[PDB]
Amino acid sequence: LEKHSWYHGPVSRNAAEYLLSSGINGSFLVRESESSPGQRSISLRYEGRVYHYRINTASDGKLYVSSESRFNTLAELVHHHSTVADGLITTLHYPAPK
Amino acid sequence: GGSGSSVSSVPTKLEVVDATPTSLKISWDAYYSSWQNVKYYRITYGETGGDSPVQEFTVPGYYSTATISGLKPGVDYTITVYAYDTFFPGYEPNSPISINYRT
Repeated sequence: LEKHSWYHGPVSRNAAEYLLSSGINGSFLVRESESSPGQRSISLRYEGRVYHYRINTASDGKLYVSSESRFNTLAELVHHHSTVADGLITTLHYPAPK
Repeated sequence: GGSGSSVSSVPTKLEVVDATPTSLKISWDAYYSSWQNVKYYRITYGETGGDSPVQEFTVPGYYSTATISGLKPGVDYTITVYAYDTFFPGYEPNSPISINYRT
């Protein structure tokens, strides 16, 4: 839910980039796609750039950004990629303010 | 107090660095500065011992202050800061810090 500090609901790529504009390395948010409803993305700041990653759902319903690492819930995915980058440009560190 | 010896109010580890009639800015710069790898803070505030709604918001772990706005002037609020060093589902930290204050 939008109860989580890292979850920002429907936010466009462009709006996500401006949200991270005053963040630092590891600043991130999870959002819903405005153009593909039902789809979720992670936007992550690293070295003066913003990296956008689609969150995939496998047929068993597990969530992942890296095929090797699949989780039951978005919160487990975030916790995991906060611990180890594991295919991301860097670890998820600071959720954009809410 | 007891027993011939002293009693003090519990002190706060929070500082109020800015105040207007409807808002307060709090700083934890001198406490979660020591406790580290903070990912984010959750700040909660409501009228002290009120029936009132308890409001909450979150800011990134590298922030040292947050503004609390939309307050009633001259009414006591209890403001509590929770530091989260992990996103593990269902984790809650051991020792939040708080302050009672009014504008």
